[PDB]
Amino acid sequence: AHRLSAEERDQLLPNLRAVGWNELEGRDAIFKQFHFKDFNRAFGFMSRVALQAEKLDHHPEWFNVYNKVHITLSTHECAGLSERDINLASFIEQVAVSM
Amino acid sequence: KAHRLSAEERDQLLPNLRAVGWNELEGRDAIFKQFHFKDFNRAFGFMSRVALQAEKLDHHPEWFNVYNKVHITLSTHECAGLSERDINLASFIEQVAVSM
Amino acid sequence: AHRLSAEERDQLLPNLRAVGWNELEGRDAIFKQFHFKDFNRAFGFMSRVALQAEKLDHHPEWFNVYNKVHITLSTHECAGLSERDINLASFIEQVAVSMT
Amino acid sequence: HRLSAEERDQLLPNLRAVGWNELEGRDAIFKQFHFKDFNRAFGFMSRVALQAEKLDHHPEWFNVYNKVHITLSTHECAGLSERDINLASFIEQVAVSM
Repeated sequence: AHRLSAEERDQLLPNLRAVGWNELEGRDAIFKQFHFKDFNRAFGFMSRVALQAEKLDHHPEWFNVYNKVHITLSTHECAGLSERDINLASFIEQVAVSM
Repeated sequence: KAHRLSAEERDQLLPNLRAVGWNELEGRDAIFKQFHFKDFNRAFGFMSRVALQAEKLDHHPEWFNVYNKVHITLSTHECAGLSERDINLASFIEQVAVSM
Repeated sequence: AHRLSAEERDQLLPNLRAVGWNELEGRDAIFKQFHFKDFNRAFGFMSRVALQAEKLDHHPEWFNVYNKVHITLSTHECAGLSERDINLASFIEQVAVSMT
Repeated sequence: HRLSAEERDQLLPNLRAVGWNELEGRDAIFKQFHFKDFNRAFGFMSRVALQAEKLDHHPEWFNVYNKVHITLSTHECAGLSERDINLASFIEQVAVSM
């Protein structure tokens, strides 16, 4: 795991920011809030992300209350954003649009 | 109190489901439909949403899963046959499937 | 439907406080942090609690990071602690046991 | 690769001891699991589902309320492989908890 270089960030983050992801101030990580119609959808969303988290062995820092899911992503190994976060974020977006 | 569907309600509620892929099970008063997804992640996400609803309604599917495929059979044990509960759960299952 | 009285709180929170649940200070709700060996167990735990949440139509406020799950419980309908919270927390403890 | 006669003798006994049996007419092992309710049955399935994705090896399973029937085999080698023994071992670990 290697923190994204300034060149990678300018190339990989814009598409994520365009759909709601934003970097945190005092931390090298990205965050996004998701709002579904109900819990059935929110948890179904979480279930699919959970499966991928185990496949990639990269887990989200997330909060849920009924239909809301807030997600923060960062790589512990390299203490900051890495391709893992970009990959999981992209996967998360794929799941979300179906919800 | 669950009660099996009469001939009238079957002719009014089943055609709608047949029109979307559900068939009546041969040799048993139940309906079934095979779902195919791109992968297991999708198939299990599908199962998770149906499972939540199953507990909400206290009506469970008889299903078989192998990677990206999920085969579902619906029937009501209480009345040994199809009831409005199966029609309702099938409708919900359809909603979730279409989203994927 | 209704917020717990003083008596109910004294008679219903013991088994819960004894296992780590504590009432928040700025709001009428109880909180507890759960720690599992890994995410597989942590999410398995969440999956069982999620099913019961839909069965009871009472959902938790929870934060998860790998093997840790922080849970806060309160009833929106009555703006505070109700038996729905006592019941779900009790169920949560039962599930936590099955998760190592 | 498909398990050899020797590997099966070294890896199946422990599983057969807890209820796993080889299918007749197909190179695969299967076991019926019974839980108190669906909440437990599906919780069990979710933990197994997570591991299935982590290992990229999936079970052939049937569920009806509190019952879960699992069949394991490896498509790639048309039969039992170490992947089946490993997943079955993980499944056992989860089941003893429910």
